[PDB]
Amino acid sequence: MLSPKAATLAERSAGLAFSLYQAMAKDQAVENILLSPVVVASSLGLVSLGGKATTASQAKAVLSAEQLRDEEVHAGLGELLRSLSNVTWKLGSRLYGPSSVSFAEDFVRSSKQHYNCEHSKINFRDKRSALQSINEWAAQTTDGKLPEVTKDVERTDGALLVNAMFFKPHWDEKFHHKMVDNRGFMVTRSYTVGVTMMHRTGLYNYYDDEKEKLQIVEMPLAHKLSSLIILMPHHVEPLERLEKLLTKEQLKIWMGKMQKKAVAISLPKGVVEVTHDLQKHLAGLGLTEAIDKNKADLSRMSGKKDLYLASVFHATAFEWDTEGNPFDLRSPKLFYADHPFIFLVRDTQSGSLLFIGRLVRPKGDKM
Amino acid sequence: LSPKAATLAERSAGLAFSLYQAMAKDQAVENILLSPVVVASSLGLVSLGGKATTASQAKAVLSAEQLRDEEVHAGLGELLRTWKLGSRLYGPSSVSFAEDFVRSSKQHYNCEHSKINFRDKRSALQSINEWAAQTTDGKLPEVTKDVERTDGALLVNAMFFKPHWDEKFHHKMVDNRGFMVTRSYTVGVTMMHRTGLYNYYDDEKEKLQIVEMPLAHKLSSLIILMPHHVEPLERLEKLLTKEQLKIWMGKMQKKAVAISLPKGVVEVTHDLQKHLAGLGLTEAIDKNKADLSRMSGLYLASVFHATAFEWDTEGNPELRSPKLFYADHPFIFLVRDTQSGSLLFIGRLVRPKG
Amino acid sequence: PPGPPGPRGPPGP
Amino acid sequence: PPGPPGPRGPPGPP
Amino acid sequence: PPGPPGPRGPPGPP
Repeated sequence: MLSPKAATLAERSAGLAFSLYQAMAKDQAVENILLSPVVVASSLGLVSLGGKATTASQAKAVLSAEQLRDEEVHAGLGELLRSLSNVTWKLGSRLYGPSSVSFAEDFVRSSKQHYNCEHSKINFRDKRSALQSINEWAAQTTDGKLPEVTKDVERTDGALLVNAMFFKPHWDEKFHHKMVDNRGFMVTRSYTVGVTMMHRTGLYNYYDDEKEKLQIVEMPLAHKLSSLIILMPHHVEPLERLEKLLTKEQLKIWMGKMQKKAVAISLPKGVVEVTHDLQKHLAGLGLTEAIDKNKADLSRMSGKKDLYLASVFHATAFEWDTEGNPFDLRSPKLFYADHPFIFLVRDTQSGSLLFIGRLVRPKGDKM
Repeated sequence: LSPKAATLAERSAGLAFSLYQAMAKDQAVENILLSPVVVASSLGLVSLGGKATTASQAKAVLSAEQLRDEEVHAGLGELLRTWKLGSRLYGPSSVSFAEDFVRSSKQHYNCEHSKINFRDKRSALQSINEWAAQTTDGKLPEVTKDVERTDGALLVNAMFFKPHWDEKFHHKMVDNRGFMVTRSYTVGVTMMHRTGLYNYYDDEKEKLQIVEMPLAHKLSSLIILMPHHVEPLERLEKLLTKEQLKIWMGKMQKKAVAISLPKGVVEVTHDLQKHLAGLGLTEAIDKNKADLSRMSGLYLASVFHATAFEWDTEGNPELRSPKLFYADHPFIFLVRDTQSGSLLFIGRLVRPKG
Repeated sequence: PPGPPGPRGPPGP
Repeated sequence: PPGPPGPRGPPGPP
Repeated sequence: PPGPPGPRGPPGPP
């Protein structure tokens, strides 16, 4: 049960996550999307904690938390971050600064206390060794599930905020370990990728919108504490059309229209690795001073105005596996996920969004 | 297997492509079902029962001119010897078959003989049909609805063939699907489905797929040629030669293929009379020119080649994302002996029953 | 065992 | 027993 | 237990 501070911050983080998803979905250079609302919000919390004046106030504004006290934002976000880990879930946050920088004692202490932030000095001039450190740190944090964050560090002079995550939804009703085979995933009508798919038939909350040509299914996670919801068009098409319909309000309508039905769910099985550099997307949402070398004031992090935010790495290894609770119809409806789909992970009690994303292109070879 | 049989086998199969093509060109013809060995045995019977040009043309259509009569009959006899086959020669009541021919035609061709009166056309059709139904145990209950030539000899071949897969289809992997005869005409059919490792080749340039389906104990194989989408078979038939088949076979590789096929009995009756004359058997067919004096008394009126071909699930009791071989449109098929390469069958399915 | 493949899609416009 | 049929194939090209 | 659903059907004609 979320405290009042954490409940409003959860609702604010979700609003932001929808806005970020929508911004990123407009970007033609974005394929798969994986966003943890609380982790995104905690990035804004660190900028506010390490910033002064407009650099810090814009971070609170992007999170729609400008009318909240700094203490309320740090405590609220701390409580939400801890609620994410209360077995499989793995999170790490690390601030990388150039070797020519020194992090302030007060910021190190409080960023550790509220955000579990780690701090490291890195020689960005030696590109291979810098990538090696970041990817090895990300790899250990996720126990090898996320072995690489980025293939390039384009700028030697700024701060690098890195969030490395591993999430594996645990079904309330597990898929049978042998109900796995090779199928073709249609990325487009003309491009098919060889994938492994897992299959299960059960009683699931379902709704087939014949008007908007889409299907929505709810998959409860272990002990019905959370649920994974999947939105998919009837046939292969780009997600842009469905994304126009995707709002907090339209989701509520769909959820209410859902009913328990026999559904044969077929899903791609494997680890989806996504790394976003949210720096530009957060800038587009109002975080302008923090990313500008000539304007940024991150003097609480480093003692002076030598630092600006170069990148905000939100990196996730999301695993679709058969594993779930050892629990467990004549003519089921098919939910055959062999084409791009949208998914959300929602806490049942609070309604808090753990994840929002989309699978447009899984791993594998072209067939 | 023996030198004579193997040498006669290539000839019977050379005639298979020749006859299939001539029939494929005929616009009245829909489905095709031909047994090359059975067709060849009919030419052997004409050579056995004929004299001079009537018999020399029979050997010529068989490309067996330079072979001794004994080699032809022994070679075909061995080749010929689920599969139900019956061969019977019907002659008018005014005729009498010679003892020597009856003995030899039985020894080489397992040929049967009967006298028939066309005075009652219904009773004559009744005799032929009943004989065919018993030969095939009811699988082929009717041969023809009319006998256009009543003054000559009627060679009648009645057959039942059911390929038994080396890897059976599941008895419940059967459902109702639409078979596209054309882009505008669809017939309700029953289809059987199976996924397994099959020799396969997809010719992206000629827009066709070829699959090899081994029959029980890999003694023979059923090969299916089909275009990518619904289109008349005329285009593929131009490509269908003994040589192009070898190229396709060599280009094939074992792949995961989900094969979907129409399930049911395909009944086809061909009158080979005009087609064999088109291939060179002109004298035997002509009342005024035919010399069948070795049978005694006249001319070859018809050569009925009637077949009930059954596509069933039955057969002998991981894989990558399979390629689909969805046979819901016209296709060509061949049944080939693995050892010899001899053709047991050549045909096409353009319009099933439903 | 896996079920049969689905029916053929509709023709193009 | 065998599973249900798969989903309908994609529409043909224009 | 019942098998998994079959694969997607073939594309329609052009």
